Amino acid sequence: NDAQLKFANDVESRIQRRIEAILSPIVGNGNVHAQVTAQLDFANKEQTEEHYSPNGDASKATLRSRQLNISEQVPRSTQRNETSNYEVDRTIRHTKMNVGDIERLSVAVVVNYKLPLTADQMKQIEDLTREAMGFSDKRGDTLNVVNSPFS
Amino acid sequence: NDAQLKFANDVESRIQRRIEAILSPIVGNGNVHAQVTAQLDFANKEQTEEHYSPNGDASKATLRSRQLNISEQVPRSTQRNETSNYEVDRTIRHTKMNVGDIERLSVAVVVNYKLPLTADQMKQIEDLTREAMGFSDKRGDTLNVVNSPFS
Amino acid sequence: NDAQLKFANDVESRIQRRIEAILSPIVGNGNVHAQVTAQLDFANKEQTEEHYSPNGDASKATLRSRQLNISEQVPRSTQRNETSNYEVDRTIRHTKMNVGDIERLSVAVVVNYKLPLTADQMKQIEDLTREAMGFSDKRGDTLNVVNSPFS
Amino acid sequence: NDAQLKFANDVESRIQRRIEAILSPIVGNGNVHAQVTAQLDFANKEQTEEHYSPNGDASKATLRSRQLNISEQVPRSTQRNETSNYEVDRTIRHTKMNVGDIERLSVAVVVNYKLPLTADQMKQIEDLTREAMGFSDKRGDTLNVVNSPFS
Amino acid sequence: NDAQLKFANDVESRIQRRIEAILSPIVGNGNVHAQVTAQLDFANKEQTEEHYSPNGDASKATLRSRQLNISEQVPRSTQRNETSNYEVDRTIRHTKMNVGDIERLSVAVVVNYKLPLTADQMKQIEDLTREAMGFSDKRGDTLNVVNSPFS
Repeated sequence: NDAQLKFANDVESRIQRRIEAILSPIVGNGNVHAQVTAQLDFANKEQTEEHYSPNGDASKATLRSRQLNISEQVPRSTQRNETSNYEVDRTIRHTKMNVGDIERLSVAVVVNYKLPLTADQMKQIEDLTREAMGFSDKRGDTLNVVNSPFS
Repeated sequence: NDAQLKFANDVESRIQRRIEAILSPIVGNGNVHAQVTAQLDFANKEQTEEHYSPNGDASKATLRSRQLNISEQVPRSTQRNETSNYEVDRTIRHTKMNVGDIERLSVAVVVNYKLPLTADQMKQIEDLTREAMGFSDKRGDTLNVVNSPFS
Repeated sequence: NDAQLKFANDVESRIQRRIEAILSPIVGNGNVHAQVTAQLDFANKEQTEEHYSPNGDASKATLRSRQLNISEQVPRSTQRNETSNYEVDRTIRHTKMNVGDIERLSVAVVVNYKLPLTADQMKQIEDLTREAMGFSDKRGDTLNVVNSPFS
Repeated sequence: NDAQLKFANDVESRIQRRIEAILSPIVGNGNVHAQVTAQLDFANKEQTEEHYSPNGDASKATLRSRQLNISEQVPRSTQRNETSNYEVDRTIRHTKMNVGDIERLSVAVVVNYKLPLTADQMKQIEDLTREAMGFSDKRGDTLNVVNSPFS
Repeated sequence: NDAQLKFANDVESRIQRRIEAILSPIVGNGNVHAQVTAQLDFANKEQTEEHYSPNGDASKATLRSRQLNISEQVPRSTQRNETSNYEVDRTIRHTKMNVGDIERLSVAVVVNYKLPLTADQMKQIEDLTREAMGFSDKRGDTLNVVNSPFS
């Protein structure tokens, strides 16, 4: 039950090593630190969709029987019985979702001075980090990069 | 049953080490302390949703039979029997939620003086810490950072 | 059956060590004492919700059959039988709540003099302690901090 | 359960080696770095489509029986019973999807200076990298190439 | 489960060796590099079509019985019962698709200078590579050839 903590530390070490080894070429070998807080999903979570295609349209129905009596007298006392049996296009996914996905990432990046870095270089550094995390606004990952003199 | 206390201490040690090793570059090697109080959920908690898609709309129903008699005399003594059988798109999630999530985080950060730190630096330090915890206003995590001379 | 007393003493020792090691940087190494009285819930307490989604709205019902006869003569002696069978979205949580939660916390904090401490420093010390306990007005935790010369 | 992390590191090492060994001819042996963040799908995920071809059109139906009584008196009290049985063209795919696909790729490319590289060379380098990843806007792969002097 | 990565590397090595050993005669023994990113389909995927030929046309039906009563009185109170039984031409394919097809190819080709190569030679080199991959716009294979001085 501490294996989960070891595992999340492994994931954060991977992404942290990645950001450091991708941004070390630009800023310097030791002028950058990153600590990534990965919240991981450890819920066992199956799922079983079962979709059917709507066969409401008679031009894409698929009958198997059709017993269609049409009486008609003429006091136009008509009639129209109409049985049917259809066949249905049925998809059945049976997912057994993963134990250990990343629900969300949080990355904090500090980059040393040189003199404050230029704004364009800051934008492109943010973009590199955004690609190195695997940033996904779907998961709501949040990245914060700052430049401030070290000590 | 003390394994839970050891486990929560492990989680708080991880997040505390994280905040210290992310903010140590800026403020100094020992000019920051953080103690994180993690309340963890240890309830066994399964769950079994079972959703069905509304097949009220005849254009997305999926019949399997339809026995549709329509008598009509003319004293317009009509009639319209209409049996049906449908087929339904049925999802079945079976979650077995995790034992040891973080229900909420509480972080207290103290940062040493230098002379009181500037307000902009304080904002950016708060943001770094907010990313290092994995701050989520969903869980109602609460962070409090203060700057005050040590002893 | 004394394991419960050992356990509650463990929890109070953790939170007390936490408050002491978070406020020791500010006030001094030995100018603060805290004794935390944790009332813990040791009741075995399961739970089994079982929610259903209201399928009163015909636009989100999910039929499985519908046998809908509509006779009508004209003395407008009408009729409308209307059977139905529905399918229902059914969630089933099966919680087995924890044995050893904290029902409530009570923290008493004494901080030594220096000359009485300033009021702003007192507010921020109260806030640090409030975060270090894991204060939750939901549990009705109560914190009382006082400054008064030691002996 | 760490085999997944080893596996994803393997995939990223393959694609990173590929980009480096395809762009090393142009920019130089060590004037390029690439770190590829591959998010992999590890869900067990079966699937069973079952399509039927619409036999609504009588010119492409395939009867097996047809009991077609047509009474007619002349007060033109006609009648037309018409049973049927059809046969249906039924496809049955049974996929057992892969464990370890790439849901998405993220590539960050840094290329050293020479003097900033020309824009046309930058476009063609981006295109080479786009082919070396196996870029697919279907998966939403994201590539970011930048040129900036190393250190 | 790493056998898939070894296998895809094998396929890419085959196609890369092929492009190199087909274009080496023209451009030179070492004036060309190619790295081919093959995305392979590893899904188990069966399939079972079952087609029937439409026997709607009476001139290509194939009866097995036909019980065809035709009463007729003359008040022309006619009648025409007409049973039938047909026989149907039924094809049954049972595919068990391959594990390891190439869903898509991506080829990046770099060719050294000599002075930039002529445009006609570039077109014919692109065509040779297009044949050496086994280019198929059905799979959406993508090829990108560029000429740029090496280093």
